[PDB]
Amino acid sequence: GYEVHHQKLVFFA
Amino acid sequence: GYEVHHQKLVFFA
Amino acid sequence: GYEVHHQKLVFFA
Amino acid sequence: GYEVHHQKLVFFA
Amino acid sequence: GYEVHHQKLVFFA
Amino acid sequence: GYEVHHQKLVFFA
Amino acid sequence: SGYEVHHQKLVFFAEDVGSNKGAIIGLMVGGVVIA
Amino acid sequence: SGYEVHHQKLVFFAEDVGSNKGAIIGLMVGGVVIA
Amino acid sequence: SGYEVHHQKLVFFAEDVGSNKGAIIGLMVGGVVIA
Amino acid sequence: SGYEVHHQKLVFFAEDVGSNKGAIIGLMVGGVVIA
Amino acid sequence: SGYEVHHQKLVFFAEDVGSNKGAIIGLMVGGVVIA
Amino acid sequence: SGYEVHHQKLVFFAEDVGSNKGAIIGLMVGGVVIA
Amino acid sequence: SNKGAIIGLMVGGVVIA
Amino acid sequence: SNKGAIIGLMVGGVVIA
Amino acid sequence: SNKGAIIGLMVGGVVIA
Amino acid sequence: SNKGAIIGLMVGGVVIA
Amino acid sequence: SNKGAIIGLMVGGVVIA
Amino acid sequence: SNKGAIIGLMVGGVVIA
Repeated sequence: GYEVHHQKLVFFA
Repeated sequence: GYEVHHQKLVFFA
Repeated sequence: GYEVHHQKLVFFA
Repeated sequence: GYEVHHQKLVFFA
Repeated sequence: GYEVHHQKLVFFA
Repeated sequence: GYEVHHQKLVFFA
Repeated sequence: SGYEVHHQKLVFFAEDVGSNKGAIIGLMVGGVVIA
Repeated sequence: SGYEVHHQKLVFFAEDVGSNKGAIIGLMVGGVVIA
Repeated sequence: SGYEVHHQKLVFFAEDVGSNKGAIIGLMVGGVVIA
Repeated sequence: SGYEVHHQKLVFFAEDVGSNKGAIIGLMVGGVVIA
Repeated sequence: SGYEVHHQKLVFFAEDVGSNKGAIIGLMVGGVVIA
Repeated sequence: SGYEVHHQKLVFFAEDVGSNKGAIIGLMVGGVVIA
Repeated sequence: SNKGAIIGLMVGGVVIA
Repeated sequence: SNKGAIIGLMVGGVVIA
Repeated sequence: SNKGAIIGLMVGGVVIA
Repeated sequence: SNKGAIIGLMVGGVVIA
Repeated sequence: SNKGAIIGLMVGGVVIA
Repeated sequence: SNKGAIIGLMVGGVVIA
């Protein structure tokens, strides 16, 4: 199988 | 199987 | 089977 | 008066 | 008066 | 008065 | 067989966590002080 | 068989975490001080 | 068989994390001070 | 009047007093560890 | 009047007092470790 | 009046007092480590 | 004389032996 | 005389032996 | 006399032996 | 606003105020 | 606002105020 | 605003104020 691991940090100000 | 593990941090201000 | 484990932190201010 | 206060440690071995 | 305060350490070995 | 305060360390070996 | 360790942590700290601001710290691990 | 270690951390720190601002720190690991 | 180590970190620090601003630090690892 | 403080100490220590020989020491005064 | 402080100490230490011989020491005063 | 401070110390240390012989020391006063 | 792990102090981490 | 790991102090990290 | 790892102090990192 | 001494940490020593 | 001594931590020593 | 001494950390020594 395909292993996919990401992460996001959307920082508005 | 496909293993997927992510995480998000949406920080408005 | 497919194992998926994520987490979110939506922080408004 | 005269105040005198001393101390000795004779350590043979 | 005269104040005198000494100390000795005689260490034989 | 006269104040005198000394100390000795005689270390034989 | 087959070992499989998954780990996942999201950490958020506010203004001053674990800080020593304005602290007076005297510390000693071994050593000798003849004051 | 087959080992498999996944690790994933998202860290967010605010203004001054773990800081020593304005601290007075005297530290000693071994050594000798004859004051 | 086959080892497989995945690592993934996203770090965000604010103004002054882990800083020694304005600190007075006297440190000693071994050595001798005869004051 | 007149203050007068006399102090007098004779100290003798044997082989290894107050020592950390062979010790494992993990110490933490403030700060942050994200393991 | 007149203050008068007398102090007098004779100190004798044997082989290894206050030593860290062979010790493993991990120390932290403030700061951040993201392992 | 008149202040008067007398001080007098005789110190004798044997082989290795306050030493870090063969020690592993990791030390941190502030700062950031992203391992 | 060890097939495994011998840890003095452990804070987090992963040890597979 | 060791097939494995011998750690004095460990903070995070991964050791496979 | 070692097939593995012998670490004194470890902060993060990866050791495969 | 002090005629005397204000010590945070003191190990030995002599303070006359 | 002090004629005397204000010590946080004291180990030995002499303070005359 | 001080007639005396204000010490943060003191190891031995003599302070006359």
